[PDB]
Amino acid sequence: AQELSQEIKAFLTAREHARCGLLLLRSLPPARAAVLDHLRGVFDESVRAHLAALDEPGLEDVVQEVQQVLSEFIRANPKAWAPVISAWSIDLMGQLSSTLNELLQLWMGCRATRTLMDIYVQCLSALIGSCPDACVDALLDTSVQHSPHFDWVVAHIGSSFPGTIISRVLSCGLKDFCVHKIASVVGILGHLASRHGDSIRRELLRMFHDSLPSLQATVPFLLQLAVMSPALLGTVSGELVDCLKPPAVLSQLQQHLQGFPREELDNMLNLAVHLVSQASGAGAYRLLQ
Amino acid sequence: MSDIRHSLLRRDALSAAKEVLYHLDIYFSSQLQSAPLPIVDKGPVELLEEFVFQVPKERSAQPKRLNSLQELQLLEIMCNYFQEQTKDSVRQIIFSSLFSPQGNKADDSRMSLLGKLVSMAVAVCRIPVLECAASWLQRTPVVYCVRLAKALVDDYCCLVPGSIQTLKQIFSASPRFCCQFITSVTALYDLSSDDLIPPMDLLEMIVTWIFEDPRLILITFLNTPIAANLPIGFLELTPLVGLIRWCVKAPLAYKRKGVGMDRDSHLLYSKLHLSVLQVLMTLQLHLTEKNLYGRLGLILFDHMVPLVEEINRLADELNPLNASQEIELSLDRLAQALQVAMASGALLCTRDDLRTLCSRLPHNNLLQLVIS
Repeated sequence: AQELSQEIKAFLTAREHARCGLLLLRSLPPARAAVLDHLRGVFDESVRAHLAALDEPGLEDVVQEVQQVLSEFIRANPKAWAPVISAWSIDLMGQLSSTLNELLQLWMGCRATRTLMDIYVQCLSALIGSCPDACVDALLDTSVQHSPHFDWVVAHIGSSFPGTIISRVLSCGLKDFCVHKIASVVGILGHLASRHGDSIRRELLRMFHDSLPSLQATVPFLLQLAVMSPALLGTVSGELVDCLKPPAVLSQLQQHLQGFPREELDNMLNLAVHLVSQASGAGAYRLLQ
Repeated sequence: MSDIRHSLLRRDALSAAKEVLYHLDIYFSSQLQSAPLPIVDKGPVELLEEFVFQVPKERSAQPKRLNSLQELQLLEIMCNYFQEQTKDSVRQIIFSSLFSPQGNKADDSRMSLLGKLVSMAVAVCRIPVLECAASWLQRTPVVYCVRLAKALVDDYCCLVPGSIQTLKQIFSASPRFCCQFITSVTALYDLSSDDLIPPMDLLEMIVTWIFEDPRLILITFLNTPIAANLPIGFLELTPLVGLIRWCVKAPLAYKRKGVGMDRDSHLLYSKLHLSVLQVLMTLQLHLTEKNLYGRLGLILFDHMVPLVEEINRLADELNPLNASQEIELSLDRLAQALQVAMASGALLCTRDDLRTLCSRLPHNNLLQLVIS
């Protein structure tokens, strides 16, 4: 009891202070957040200690030790540790980003940022099998306030895990489109296009079919996405003709379009004109036929 | 009271809370020196809400919020004050004024603070804080006692692996707090759902606590003047009902829900049932010594009716799943508990009452023998 009290007092009143915080994390539950908050001060300085080093050293061991402690804590009980640590880490990445390939290379160059993405990766990989939403939401939610300085974590995660990140990104983009960030969505989708065009095309096609206030705006949202990002319309024009080919699909498209006023139908027509004008890579002859 | 609020509005949140605690100390000491029964005025409650729990009284005023670090400073200062407070009456009254429910939006925050403070009391072994928490649990409605028990179980059973040992070391420090914590835990984990099975480490530590000193559960009953009418909506005087519910509903709940861990749970529940039966037999002497034999029943029939209904519902649900052995074990445990309680006078009821109550239960030889 007395030693724990002395540890608490010494912690509350950098390497030694952080080790005191880690011991309290391992021993005294109620102080966790405070230690976590202190750990935030450990990380931010490091990034500065990195950034100034780019402009022109004993805390990297602290970051490594915190990483081992967090990894052990997740491996002991992922269901109880992964959400909290993931949310705290995502808040960390958001704040140090506020305070795509070039930015990715710049930020994975820092040891602290790499460790942050690593603990997020292990937390989600622990929570993919049961319930990754608490992680993904913690990502997606944070992505609201830190765009466009945030996007590259989302890009890295989608590169590592496309099947859920792509769908969630499309859903949140559609939500924003209905409400009103869409530029950030375009940027990340273009970034992951070069390696996951198949999955992006598949998800876009499934959303398009499922649509056939959120469900009415899917087609205009898709057209706006294609007009913003050449990569996606290049990825999808390979099977756009096969997608519009069946008569039932075209009839459903007409029926859905009948619900908008003529000003909106004119805009929908004009969007297709820009796509078929500045989009086709190889299916232009088949499309025009 | 208006002058102090203006001065505290100019200070930082931690210093404001510390000055609030110091002024409460002075005010309650003066009131107890002047009167034997102090009256908790609205002033201290509003002051605690505004400056300790940080509930803004003015809509347009930005609330100064303690960070987790400053809140840990507050917890440390609060624990130090409780340890340094010599007079027990002032300590208990200030604990009540700090943590008595008020029915407002602040209570939740208060709960969190209490749900943390008691946790800190477990870590550094502050006996006065544990005694005050036990008294609060005794004098608080069950809805907040369950919340505090859930918070403590989360900190010491599900979050840190191996920290439960510390809570176990509480047994030799504050037995009253241990009994109240067991009562609140039994009120919390009723085994009605798969998420309400008590934690395995918590179950083991409870079983060890009861087996080491069976009288622990009766400590409150042995140290409280028993009124003619127990208040409705509060924790029971003795958690014997919770232990009966646990022991009888464990087989059905586990069947509804790892083979070795299930065997360990079965052995632990059998040990707990034996300990509870022994407590029931020993209860007769304590009841006779207090001139309460045949007059006060620590186990209520109105509390056994929902238990029997739940047993019948669980048996009906689990019958297609070939759960005959679990149903038989549950019925045997219930019959043993009923027989021992009736023999020791813990349950005040007639045999016709048991005939009416257990008529809907599946046939059991031991249950029929007890009934007849």
